Amino acid sequence: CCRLACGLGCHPCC
Repeated sequence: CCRLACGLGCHPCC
């Protein structure tokens, strides 16, 4: 999971 990069096709965010 990604925190800030979660918006780059990486969800859900942690």
